[PDB]
Amino acid sequence: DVFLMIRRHKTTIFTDAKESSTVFELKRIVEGILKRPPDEQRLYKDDQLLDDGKTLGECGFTSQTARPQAPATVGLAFRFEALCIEPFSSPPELP
Amino acid sequence: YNLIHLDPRTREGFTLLHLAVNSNTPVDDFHTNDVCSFPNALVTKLLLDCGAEVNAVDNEGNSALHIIVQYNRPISDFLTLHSIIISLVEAGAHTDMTNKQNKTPLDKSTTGVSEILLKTQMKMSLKCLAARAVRANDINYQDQIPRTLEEFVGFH
Amino acid sequence: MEGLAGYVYKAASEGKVLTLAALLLNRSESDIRYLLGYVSQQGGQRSTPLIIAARNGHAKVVRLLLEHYRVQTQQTGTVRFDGYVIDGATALWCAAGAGHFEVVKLLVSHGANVNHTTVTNSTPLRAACFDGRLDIVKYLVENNANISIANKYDNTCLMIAAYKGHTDVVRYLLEQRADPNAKAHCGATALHFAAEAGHIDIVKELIKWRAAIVVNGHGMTPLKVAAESCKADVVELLLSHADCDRRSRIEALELLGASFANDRENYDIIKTYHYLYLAMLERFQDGDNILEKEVLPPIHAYGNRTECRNPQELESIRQDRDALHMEGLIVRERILGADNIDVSHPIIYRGAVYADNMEFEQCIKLWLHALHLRQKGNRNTHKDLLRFAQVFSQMIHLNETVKAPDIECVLRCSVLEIEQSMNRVKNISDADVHNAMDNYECNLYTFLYLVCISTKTQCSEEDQCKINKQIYNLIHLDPRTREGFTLLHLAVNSNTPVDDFHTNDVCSFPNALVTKLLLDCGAEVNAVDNEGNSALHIIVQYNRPISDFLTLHSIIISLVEAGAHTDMTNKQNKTPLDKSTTGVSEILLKTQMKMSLKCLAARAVRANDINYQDQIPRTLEEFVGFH
Amino acid sequence: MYVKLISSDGHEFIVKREHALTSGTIKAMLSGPGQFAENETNEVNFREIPSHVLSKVCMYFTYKVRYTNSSTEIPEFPIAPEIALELLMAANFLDC
Amino acid sequence: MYVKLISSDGHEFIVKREHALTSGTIKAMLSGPGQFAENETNEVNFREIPSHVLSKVCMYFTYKVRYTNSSTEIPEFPIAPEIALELLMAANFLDC
Amino acid sequence: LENHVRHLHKRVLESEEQVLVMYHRYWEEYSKGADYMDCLYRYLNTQFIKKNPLMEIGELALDMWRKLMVEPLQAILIRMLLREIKNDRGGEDPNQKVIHGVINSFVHVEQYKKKFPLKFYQEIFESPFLTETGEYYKQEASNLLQESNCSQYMEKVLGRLKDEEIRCRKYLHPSSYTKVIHECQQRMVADHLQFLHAECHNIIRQEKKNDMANMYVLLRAVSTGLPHMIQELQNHIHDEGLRATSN
Amino acid sequence: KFADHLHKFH
Repeated sequence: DVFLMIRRHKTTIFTDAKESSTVFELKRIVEGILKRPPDEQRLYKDDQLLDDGKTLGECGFTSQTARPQAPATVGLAFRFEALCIEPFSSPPELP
Repeated sequence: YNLIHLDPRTREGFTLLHLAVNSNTPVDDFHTNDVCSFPNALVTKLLLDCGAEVNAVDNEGNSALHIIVQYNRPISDFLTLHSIIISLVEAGAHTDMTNKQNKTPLDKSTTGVSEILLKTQMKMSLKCLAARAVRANDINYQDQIPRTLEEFVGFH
Repeated sequence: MEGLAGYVYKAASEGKVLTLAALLLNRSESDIRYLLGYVSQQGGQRSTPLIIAARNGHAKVVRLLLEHYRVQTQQTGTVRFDGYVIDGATALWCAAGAGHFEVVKLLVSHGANVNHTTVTNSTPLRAACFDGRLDIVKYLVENNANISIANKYDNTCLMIAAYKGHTDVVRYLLEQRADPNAKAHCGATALHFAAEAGHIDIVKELIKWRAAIVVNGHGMTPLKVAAESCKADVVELLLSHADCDRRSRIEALELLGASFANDRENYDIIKTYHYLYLAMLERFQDGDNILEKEVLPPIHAYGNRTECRNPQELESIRQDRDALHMEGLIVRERILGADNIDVSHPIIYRGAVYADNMEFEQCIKLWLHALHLRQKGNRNTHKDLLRFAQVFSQMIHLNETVKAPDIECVLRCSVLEIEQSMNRVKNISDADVHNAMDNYECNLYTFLYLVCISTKTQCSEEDQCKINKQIYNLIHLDPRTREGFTLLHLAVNSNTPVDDFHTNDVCSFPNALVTKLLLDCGAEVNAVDNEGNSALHIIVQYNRPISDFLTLHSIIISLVEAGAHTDMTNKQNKTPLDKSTTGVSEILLKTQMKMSLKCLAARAVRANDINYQDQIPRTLEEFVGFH
Repeated sequence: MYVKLISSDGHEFIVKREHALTSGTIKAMLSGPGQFAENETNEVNFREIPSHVLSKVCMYFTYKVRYTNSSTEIPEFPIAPEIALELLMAANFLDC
Repeated sequence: MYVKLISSDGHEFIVKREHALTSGTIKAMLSGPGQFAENETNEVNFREIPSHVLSKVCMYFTYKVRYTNSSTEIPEFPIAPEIALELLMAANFLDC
Repeated sequence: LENHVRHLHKRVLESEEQVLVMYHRYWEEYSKGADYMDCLYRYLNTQFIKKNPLMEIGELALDMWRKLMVEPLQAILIRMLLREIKNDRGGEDPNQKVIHGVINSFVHVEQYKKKFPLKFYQEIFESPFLTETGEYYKQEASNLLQESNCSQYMEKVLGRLKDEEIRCRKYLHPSSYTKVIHECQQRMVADHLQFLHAECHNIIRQEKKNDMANMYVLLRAVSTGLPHMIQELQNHIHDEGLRATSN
Repeated sequence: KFADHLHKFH
């Protein structure tokens, strides 16, 4: 019950995972969709590399911090390429 | 349809639909009390078929839904109530509409059965959330949104 | 002690000889015998240390155990798995199965039982030939091997070795006075196993040793089964042997040509057409002694065609493939008699081929003929009904009409198969009770999918009446799963496992239509599970009462209208209101709940535990029973 | 509009007809040969129902007519332990 | 199974098919001569919806399909005041 | 739409003998186009037409096909639809796809009607087809009687009933699967019912198994056909019992 | 496709 926005430079894929699941599940998701196998693609959490083994529960993606109404952002980098994800457009000010 | 286009309004602002979906509508006791019982599912469906103002608003701000959810016989006549509710939902009644007291029809239900029927006949409708955020933040929506969206925001 | 024996077993499995010597050091003779010969349960295997050491091939471990400590040669325990869970096998049997010449040699030199018989009389020679080590087979042979000792299904080492692709071991057995005329439990000989294997060298060595070909107990001569398995090389060997006469060889040619057009692995219309040339020419080469094939009435599944009696008709199909496949199926049924199990997979695969390119009209009738053959053959056919449900859901999803007589026939076969599975699990054995119950539940689920499809499609009143009668037969039969779920309970349960291929795209459970139809067919509304939950208890725990409010509302309406006690108590004394997780279902039931003084008085009687035996009518005696 | 359900003791139990028609064999008893077009007593004489249980049956009539369109925590109907197993039968006979 | 929603900026917003079909015009764009039934990209190009609004719309898709059947005081959808009056048009166009 | 359906009418009516296949092609194209156009006009259907005498584009396109391709072609489409069905009854094999598509177009154009979606199909095709099949099978029954005795006639009638049951699935809507067969029972097994009832005696006196089976299948559908067979079988069994247990 | 599922019993 953890919802993620795995963010490429401009591609922002919306995925779901279990709180007690490892990184490799969403890595396989990215491999199956973006067609980049995990041996060549690395993900990031708020400018910090993630390893293949540790689970999402202690990775920082708690169910109280990555609710579906506001998912957590996971970086990406395909080959090294640093986290240079372009942000969204600036909303217009209140009129 | 001719009478609906004539726009009939009671002294309390109740339109034809409001009187059709109200159990408070007076009924003559000679022989109409033996047949004409209000609210009636058939009458409401017939009115909605002929282009009735589904989201019509009285002087107090209530609509047809705000009146039908207040129905106080929600078991023995439940089916009728049920039909009327879905009829309004089948006619595009806005289930998030707020009266002059800013009360949604859930807040005017005063009944478990009508509240549950309304909840099951209610979609998430991101338009409702966006309009509620617009109204709560008091953003000006004049000439910046579609013509229909102005009335849509005016619902809340 | 148990820890020392377990550590010894683990070290013997791992081959740690130094650790084994350390653990076995300073041990008495009784301790030595206990540490070597104790059955340990590890990895799903109940085995002795010597058994797991021989299986792992550790020569040094087994020679240390048999030389320094002299472990007994009576190491019996469960070894291996996957159809080889035979218990009581000695260390020699495991060593022969493990395919290590050094271990079996050491065990034989230490006095292992060469002709040891297990609970299924599994000789070490059979395991050695199954592994394929010729040296182990020989070393068993000179140490007084008994080739008569075989499996309880009369499966000798020669037969199982000929089944596998190993010519050296079967040749060595044949030159070691084998039994080429062996007959298995089903009447099949090793010649049949060699023919279905496709290795002509084994058959050549067998016929060099007086193979003495003969039909099996079923009635399939090895040349015929070689023809059916698209083994052209095996077929073209008995002509050189010159003992298949003229009718047997020509029916072998016909069956070979028919089989190449239907077998998925060897699908080649060119080979079919070539061997049909051979069949036609060998039938029509003499004239005076011309051999003729019989004529069967046409089958509606394959259109309307009865082989091609005129050869020019056969050469008239060189520009087409569909009629060629139909002719192959017709010839296959003509030869095999449409009674062997081998006649169902070809027509099923042809139906699948017609199904992958949306030619459902031919697929449905082909699969219906295959299902009729399976049912008349007294064979399990739950998978065929499952694929019927899948194809029906596929053509429903593509907005294409489903033939009402087709689904009616499928429903007839489904209820007959459910009756067959019910009487099968009525007197089933413990070794197969779990799989029999699984098949029974699969048949129930596929019947539910078929009923859901029948509700999905639109048919006339006569077709609907036929479908309703077919459902009502099973409803009166009152089927129950392993949890006590009737048809209604599964039709109202969201936990009914819908198949993932195509049925899940259409058949969604619970479905209002299937439950309404079951109630119209007379389903027992007040049934129970093993824990007493009725249909109402099952439906009120539904997980999606908002998005699927129509389904939940209609299920509750139908259940209450057909007569359901809205306060019936299960074994935990929970009313359906007490079981309803969502408030939507609670208030729906409360709208559908009628207050009654009988229920209140029955609840008071149950709460106060008043003795109601013979003090009240039997109807009330059960009314307070479930209140 | 006021039937008179006699008990086996002899106690007249005059109750409103709307209440007494919620039964099965009281709506059926006042249908056919006994209809009372003169509507003078509407006796539904019960020579089998005791008085102490017919009183609770009439109380149930009133309680069900009152607490029917409620669906929100209806108060319990106090069936005494002794009158139960005599009111279960008296509700089965009258169809609740 | 994973359609690609493209915003006006160029922000591809790959979301699951069942999430995206909760809207009307994304079901209509993926219907008819926009199907491309080979599960290759399933790409819709929103030439007018900005990225900061399409992200909130996709998050609404996820939030709705997670909380569509709860009806048990679901958490509020956080819509910034700047996004509102700009998410309202994108919710009108992307019906529901 | 009304200037495009008119174009299809000018391109279809000009086909003197192939207006059926031209209608089927244009109807397939126009039905899928109407579906995809209703998909395209979703905002106008959900925010303008629904809010307001107006008709949604999916419903409007089918309505503009009904009023401009079926109503002017009413006397011409059916005049050869029934001809192709009759030619099928004579032994020929018309294009089942084209005939079934044209027949299903009548029930598909008013799929958006709420009360009676099949009212159009029933009034335009099902009733004329029922009259045509009643006349045709009355003629068939009159033809079979003069050339075949009852033993052959009942078998011929059962064969014709099976062929009409099979043929009705190929072309017509499922709702008319019954009437078309029932109306062709009450022309050849019930118009000559008394004829069969004038001969059941013999059929049961010699215990003709094939004839008894055919006659039971035939008279079961007829309301007043079976009781005479029941009574006469009872008479036969009574006479057999008297002749068996009196000597 | 339906041809893939047939490998089980065969």
